[PDB]
Amino acid sequence: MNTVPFTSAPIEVTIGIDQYSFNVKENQPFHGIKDIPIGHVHVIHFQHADNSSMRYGYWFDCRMGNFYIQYDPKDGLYKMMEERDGAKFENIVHNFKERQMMVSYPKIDEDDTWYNLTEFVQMDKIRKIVRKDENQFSYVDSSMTTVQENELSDPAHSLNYTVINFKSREAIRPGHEMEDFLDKSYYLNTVMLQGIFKNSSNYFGELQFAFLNAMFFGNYGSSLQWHAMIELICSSATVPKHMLDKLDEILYYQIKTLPEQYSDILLNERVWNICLYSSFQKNSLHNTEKIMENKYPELL
Amino acid sequence: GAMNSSNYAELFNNDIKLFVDDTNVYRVTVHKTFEGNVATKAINGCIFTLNPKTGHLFLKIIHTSVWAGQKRLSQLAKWKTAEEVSALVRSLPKEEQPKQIIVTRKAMLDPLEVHMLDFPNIAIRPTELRLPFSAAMSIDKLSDVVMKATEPQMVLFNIYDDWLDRISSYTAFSRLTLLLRALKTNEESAKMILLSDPTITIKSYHLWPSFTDEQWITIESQMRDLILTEYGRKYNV
Repeated sequence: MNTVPFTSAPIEVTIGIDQYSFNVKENQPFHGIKDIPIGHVHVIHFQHADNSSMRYGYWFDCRMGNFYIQYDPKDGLYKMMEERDGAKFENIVHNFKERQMMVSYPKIDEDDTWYNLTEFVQMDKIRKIVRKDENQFSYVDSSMTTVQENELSDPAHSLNYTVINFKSREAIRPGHEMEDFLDKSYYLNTVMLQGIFKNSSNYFGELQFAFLNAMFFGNYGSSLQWHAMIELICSSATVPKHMLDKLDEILYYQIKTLPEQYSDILLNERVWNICLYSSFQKNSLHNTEKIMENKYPELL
Repeated sequence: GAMNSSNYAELFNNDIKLFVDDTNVYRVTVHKTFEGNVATKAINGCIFTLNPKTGHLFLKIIHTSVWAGQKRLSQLAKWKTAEEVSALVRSLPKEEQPKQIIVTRKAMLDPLEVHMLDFPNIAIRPTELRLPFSAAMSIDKLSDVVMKATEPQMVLFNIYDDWLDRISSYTAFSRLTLLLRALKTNEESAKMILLSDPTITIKSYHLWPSFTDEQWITIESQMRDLILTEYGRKYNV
């Protein structure tokens, strides 16, 4: 059970840790989050009370170092930093815990929600999508654009999601124009799975990471990437049976976790209607179709 | 984006462009089977690909053999149209290749875009214009070469005959669209108007009769009258 201490909370801010969130008052004696489950990536995230614009946050894994948060009054945000002195860090955390100045990561024992949302997400893959190699943790916010968005403008602050484009030479083999456009199986299985991701676990990890960036930061390019990865599978006649069964589970927990009030902006009508009712896999996503029909029948 | 009434003069500028109409590619007669079910029998079709500036028509004849053993033919017809237009472009010298292709039906956009990925500089555009190119098979010489074809064939025509010697490409296109609109609304009446006077013939190397400038004004008037009569009928107004 690992800890992310905070130096202080000088500005009023809503703090998120994974799917949970807490309101902190300006200069409230808050010194961080304890009992964080080892074995998963986590995201700590922030929305200032005085500017509900720019949700921003840090992906991290406590196995990869000792991380803390400190407010920077110049750049005006909560920053993640690594503490390289193990004995200083253990002594900081022990003091804050003794003074009970930390909130406890509030996991219910029965509750597999976070595991289910991050099953295939690995920090090493996050750090290739979000490039800042001097840090072991990754910064994301509301406004960051994707490599794809930038092509259609500061490359250092980009989300390097795998580019998917159904009307690209990558997607369409010369002489198989109709076959490859109407059945995306070659693009999914040869180009993307065998070629770029190497395995379905990497493909699902990027899909889950795009979803979580869309939900937690309202990052629009992330939402595009999540829909494109779903559509590439649903539009393929030939998908391994284990991939369809696992996709059904992934999407079920994503739709279950989405706030009810954000379904208008975070779900693409065309993609979901096509995936559940017109696509090759219209009958392969039983759990997802049942939760979508019972929770969002207006969208469909 | 979309070609409309607003940007009509763009058709007659010096940027090479082609209209593609796929409405006569997949043609069928519907009939009863011995058992009283319904069946289709395909007939020869054609891609109508036209330079509106020059009048140059690339008529690709679609022989019924191309459908043998294929499924979902109305869907395949769009992709075969896209394959054949892409093959035509690649066959033209670089300086003859179009900068734009305008499809008369929006369902041709994705098939043509995917076949032309190798040509990122050629714009594929829809139109809001309701062009009467479906009536191309009412032109006797074009109907004759399609129905006689025993194999896939490309035939080259000038759909304006020698009109451009006397009129601009705007006026020639306006005459063509009026003739095709008449043929589409009432084929028998339109054909009667065009041939009635036996002294005016069609040259062996032409599609339409050899009308003087005055005779074209009379013809154009007779076609407008035909189109308005039919319209009153259609709509009881």
